Amino acid sequence: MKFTVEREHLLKPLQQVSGPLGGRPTLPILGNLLLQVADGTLSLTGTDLEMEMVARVALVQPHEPGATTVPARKFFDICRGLPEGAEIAVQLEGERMLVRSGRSRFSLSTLPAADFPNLDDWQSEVEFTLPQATMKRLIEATQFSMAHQDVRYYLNCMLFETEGEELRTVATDGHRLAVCSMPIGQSLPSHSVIVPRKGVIELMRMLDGGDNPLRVQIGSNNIRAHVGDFIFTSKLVDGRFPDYRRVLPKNPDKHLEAGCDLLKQAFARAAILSNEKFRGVRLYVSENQLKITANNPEQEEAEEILDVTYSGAEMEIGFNVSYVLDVLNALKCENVRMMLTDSVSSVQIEDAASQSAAYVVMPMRL
Amino acid sequence: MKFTVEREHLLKPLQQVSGPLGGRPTLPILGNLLLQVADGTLSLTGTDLEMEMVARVALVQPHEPGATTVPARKFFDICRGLPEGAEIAVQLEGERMLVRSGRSRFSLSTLPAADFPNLDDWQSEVEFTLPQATMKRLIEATQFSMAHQDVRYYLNCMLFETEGEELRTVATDGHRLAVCSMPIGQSLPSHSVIVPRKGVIELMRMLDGGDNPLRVQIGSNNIRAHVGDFIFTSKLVDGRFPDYRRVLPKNPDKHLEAGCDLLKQAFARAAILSNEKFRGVRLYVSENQLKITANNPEQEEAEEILDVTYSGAEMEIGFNVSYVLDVLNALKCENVRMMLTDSVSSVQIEDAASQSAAYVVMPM
Repeated sequence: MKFTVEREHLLKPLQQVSGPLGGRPTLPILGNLLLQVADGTLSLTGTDLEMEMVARVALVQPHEPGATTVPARKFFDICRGLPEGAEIAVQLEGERMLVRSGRSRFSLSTLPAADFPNLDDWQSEVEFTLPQATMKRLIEATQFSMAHQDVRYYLNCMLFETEGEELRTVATDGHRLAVCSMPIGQSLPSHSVIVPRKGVIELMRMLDGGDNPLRVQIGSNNIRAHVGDFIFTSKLVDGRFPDYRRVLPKNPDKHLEAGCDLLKQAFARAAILSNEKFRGVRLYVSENQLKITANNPEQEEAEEILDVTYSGAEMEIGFNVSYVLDVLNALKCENVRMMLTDSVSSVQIEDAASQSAAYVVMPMRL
Repeated sequence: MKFTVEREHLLKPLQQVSGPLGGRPTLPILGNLLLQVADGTLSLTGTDLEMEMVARVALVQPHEPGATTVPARKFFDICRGLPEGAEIAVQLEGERMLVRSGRSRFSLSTLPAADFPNLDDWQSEVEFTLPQATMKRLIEATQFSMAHQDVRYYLNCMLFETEGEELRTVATDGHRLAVCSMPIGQSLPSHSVIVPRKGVIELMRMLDGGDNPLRVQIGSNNIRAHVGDFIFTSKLVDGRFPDYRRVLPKNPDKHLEAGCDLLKQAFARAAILSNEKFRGVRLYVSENQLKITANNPEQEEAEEILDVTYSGAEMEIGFNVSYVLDVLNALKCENVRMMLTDSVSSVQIEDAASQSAAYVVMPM
C-alpha cells in the first residue's frame, strides 16, 4: 500500500474519521483507522461499533492499491505536526507503515485490515436530499434542549420526524422543549426516528457550511448521511419519544414582543440574584410594559422594567431564567415573541419574524 | 454612604480588585469588597489575607462619606451586565446596598466594614520604577519554570532580585531553570525576595501594557506594585532559593544555532513516538547538522534531521522533550543558541540574539 498526498487534503478527512473513536476501546484495532487505496481513491474509516465515519480523498499522484490499519491519534498528530502544504508519502514495509515528508521519518505499528469491524448490511426505507444549511438550522435550533445522562435514555437523544414536505427535529429534557420544522420540497412518508447524542454531534460536525447537498437514508435501525466526500452512519435508538403536540400551549393568544438583546440582558442581570438551584424569576405584564423580579434565600432582590409591545389582559407568570436565557441565546434575532396564556400555563417563545422554531418553558409559582 | 458613577469608570477597578478571589469563601467577608467614600474618592479593597488589591476612583458627582462591604462577584457581574454608558447610583439602606441604573434596581447583602481585615503594616526598604513592558517580559520569560506543587514551597514561587542596574527573575523546579535580567537605568542595592505564585499572577494581570510606569517597593516581608490608581501588595516567602550562578554550565563551549520554530516543531513531532512515561528524545550533533530520534516500547520510531550551524566535536545527548519544548515556546524569537558541554551535563539555551534570558535543562 502506497500513496502520497498534501497535508491539508488529509487533515479534514482525518478530523471527521477520528470523531467516532471511543476513549477506552474494547478491541485494540478500535484505536486504529482503516486505510484503503483502491481505484484512484484513498478511503479512511473510523468506528466505535455503533457509528462509523468514512472519508474519501482523490489520488492525483502515483499510488499502489492495498489496505492496513494505523493508530488514529499518532497518525493524526504526525500529519497535523508537519508544516503547512507538506507532501506526505506513506508506504507499507512489512508490519510497519512508513510516513515520510522532507527529512522527517516515522515508523508506525499496524494491525491487519482483515480484522477491522464491519457494520451489518441494512436497507433504506425513507430518503430525501436537502441543503446542508437546513439540517444545521434544525440541529442548532434544538440540540441545547436534549437531556444529559437522564435514566430516561430517549431524552438524551434528538427525534427526527418527516411529515408532508417537512423535516422536523424535537429535543426535550423532560422540563423544557425545543422544536424546529423546515419545508424541504419533497413529499415524504410520515416517519419518526431517535438519534443518540453522539450521532447528532457527529452529523452536525460533518456539515462544513458549503454547497454540497446532504442526502439522508433512514432504515429500521440505522440512519446514514452523505455529504461531498464524507459518509456517516449511526444506529438509531428504540423507544417512545414524547409528543411535542401535547406540550405546546393550546391557545397562547397574549403576545409580548420585545427586542431580543434588550430582553436577554434584563433576564441576565435579574438572574444574578435568583435562586442558585431553582432559578425562578417573575414577570408582571401590562400595557406595553414588562417588569421582571428575582430574589434569593439571602433576601437580595433584582427588578428590571422595560418597554415592550403588549396589549393583552394584565397578568403575572414565573419561570426558570436559565431555560429562558438558553432560548434567547439560541434565537439570535432582532425581536422575540412570548406567547402567554395565564399564570398556571406554559409559555411558548419564538423569533417574532419566524415560526420555524418554537420553545416551551413551564410556569413556576413564586 | 452614597455615590453615583459612570459604569465605564467603575468597571476596570472592580475587575482588578475582584478578579483574584479564589481561596475560601468559608470566611465570608473574604468574598466581599470593602467600599469607602472618603474625600471625593471611592476606594475599593479586596484581600485573601496574603495579598491585597486597592483601586481608587475619583468621585465627580455628589456623594456622602461612609463605608460598607458587598459581595465582589455579584457586584462585578451586575455592573458588567449593565449597558455601555450606564450611570450607577449606589446608596446604603439599613443593611442592604441599593444599586440603581436606568430602570434596573438591585438590593445586595452587606457585611460591616468594621469586620473587614486590617492589611498589615510594614516598611519599604528598596524602591525603583520601570516600564510595564519590562515587568511583563521578566515574568513571561521565567514563569513556566516554577515548580507546581513542590514540597520545597519556595520552588513554587519566583525570585525577584536587584543587582547593579538590573531587575532579575529566577524560577526553577529542580530539573530545569529560567533566569532573565533587564537593565532599568537606576543604581540598585543588591536584594533578593521570593514571591508566591498567586502574587506573580496578580503582578501580570495588573499590567495594561500602556504608558503608566510601574512603581515597586520591597520590605522585609512584603512587595508592593503601584500602576495608575491601582495598588497590589503581597506577602513574601521564606526559604533559601537556589543560586542560579551555580546552575549555569561553567564552560559550554560547543555552540549550536538553529531556527526556534523549526527546532520546536521537530521536537514536537519526534515526541509523538517517545515513551509516554519518560518522554525521552536523543540528539545527535555533528558538523552543521542535528539529528533528533525517539522510540517507544512498541518499537515505533521517529527521526528528524535539520540543518544547523555547528562547528566542533560530535556528541550525543538525551532530554525530557517537554522541558525543551517549554523553553522554545517561551523564546518568542527567530534563532536559538544551544550551548553544550558533554553527554552527562546540562545544556544552556538562549535567544541567539540576546543574552538577557538563559535556560538550563538537565540531560536524561
